Amino acid sequence: MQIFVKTLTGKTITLEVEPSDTIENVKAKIQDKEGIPPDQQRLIFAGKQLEDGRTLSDYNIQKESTLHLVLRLRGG
Repeated sequence: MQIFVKTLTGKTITLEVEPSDTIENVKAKIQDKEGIPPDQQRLIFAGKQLEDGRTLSDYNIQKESTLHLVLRLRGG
């Protein structure tokens, strides 16, 4: 599967994750292809904070995922 992520610039970044991943590795997956650390990469899904040790089959998304990334105050 892939999902969107709104962040940075480049008409939304596309993000190859399956409906079985763990948010620990997804936060990784994104932060790694975004060339950024977890100390700024901030995983949300649908207005929910995530638990890292949680499976994608519970958080349950396809396309509508668009988990988006927010930073401010932290980082500098």
